[PDB]
Amino acid sequence: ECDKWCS
Amino acid sequence: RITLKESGPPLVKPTQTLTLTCSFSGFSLSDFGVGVGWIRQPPGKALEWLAIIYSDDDKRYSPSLNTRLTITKDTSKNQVVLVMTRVSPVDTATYFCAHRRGPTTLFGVPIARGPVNAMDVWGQGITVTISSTSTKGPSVFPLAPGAAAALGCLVKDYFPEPVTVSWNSGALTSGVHTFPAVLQSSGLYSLSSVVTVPSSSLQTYTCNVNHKPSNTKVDKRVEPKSC
Amino acid sequence: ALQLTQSPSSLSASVGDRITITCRASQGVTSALAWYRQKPGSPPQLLIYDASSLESGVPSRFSGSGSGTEFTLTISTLRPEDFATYYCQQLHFYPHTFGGGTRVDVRRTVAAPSVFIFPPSDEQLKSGTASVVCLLNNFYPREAKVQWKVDNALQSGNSQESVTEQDSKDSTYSLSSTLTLSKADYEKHKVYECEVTHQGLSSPVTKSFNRGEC
Repeated sequence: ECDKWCS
Repeated sequence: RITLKESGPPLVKPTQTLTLTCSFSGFSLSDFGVGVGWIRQPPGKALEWLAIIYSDDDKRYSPSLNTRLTITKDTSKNQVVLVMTRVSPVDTATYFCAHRRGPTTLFGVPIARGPVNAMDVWGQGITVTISSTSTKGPSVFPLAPGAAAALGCLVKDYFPEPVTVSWNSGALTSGVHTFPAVLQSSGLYSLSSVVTVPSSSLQTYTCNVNHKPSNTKVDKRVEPKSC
Repeated sequence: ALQLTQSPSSLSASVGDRITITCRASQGVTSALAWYRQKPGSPPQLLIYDASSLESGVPSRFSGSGSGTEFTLTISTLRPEDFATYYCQQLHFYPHTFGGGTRVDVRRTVAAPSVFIFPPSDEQLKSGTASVVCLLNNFYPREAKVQWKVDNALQSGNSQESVTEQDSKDSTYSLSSTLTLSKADYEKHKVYECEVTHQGLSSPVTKSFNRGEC
């Protein structure tokens, strides 16, 4: 899944 | 100044549980978006990511090791603990913990996330060996033969590291190559130490081997066989 | 999962050169990529974060560029402390992958290894084990391939090797490979051979002996 700081 | 340091057992036996502690200073795991991760490095191999934990307590693990890892934090003690269960020999590696910055804030408002893209400060690393071996001294055997000749000593089946080898009580240094030990499937180490000399010097050659852990010193004179 | 491939895996250079290491990702990682330099015996040190930002306190000769799936680190004027292994790390997707690393070592003229094969000592044999060691001495570049053959059978899974660190005077490497067999198996064969492939050798060189021959 995407890293914590995605979006 | 941020500093981190790993601590735990240097030796662990297969099937056992390994608990590693990262104690740090210079930041708090209560600071905004900060993370502390763990990375390992088997001897001679590449870095391998293991897990990370953030100050808001989100945790993430390597999918390959997920079932054996638990990471936790103790904010008031400035420590992060990583517990690995059921270790086996392939888990022998140097284990590092590292700091990960949280986004930069301006008047407590996140304005830059670029600084989170790296683990910026690392601990020195802690070496962990997984073997069921008990302390044991090496058996030393001779290795006997541009027109250079080679000879050496095979320092076999000892535990744990390290062992020291010199030639002619320290007087022979040129042409000496003492290789890094390999951990055999048996759980014991083994290494060779060789020396190259003009095919004429065949002068005497004796390797001085010393395994402090087991109180085993051996001097083995090596020559070109054939009586 | 996501793959990060570094190129080249190994690279030779001299003080003052400009080198560039590249890292390619199997899926786009935006700008979430970091470069590190790791010297022997030390932890990795952050050079570049977020694909191109220079980490504080890191010398300006280091530079990083790229985004998406292709990144590059270039050191404009190599200094002695840069002989080391470099790694890239992706932080866009979990797990936060590392590349395989690229070793940067002191360039010197190609040198083929001097190869030697050592039979097991009678002393070891009495304990029931047989170690056959092969030595590849002072060669360059680092990559070398050792293949053990016993009575022409290709050996596999029964040898281990280790390589010294680049010599500070020679710039060459040496490699030791140990073939291990029970005394019994040892006794069931005659020709023990160590086959060596290396860039400095026109074709593979083989060093061997016949067991028990006196």
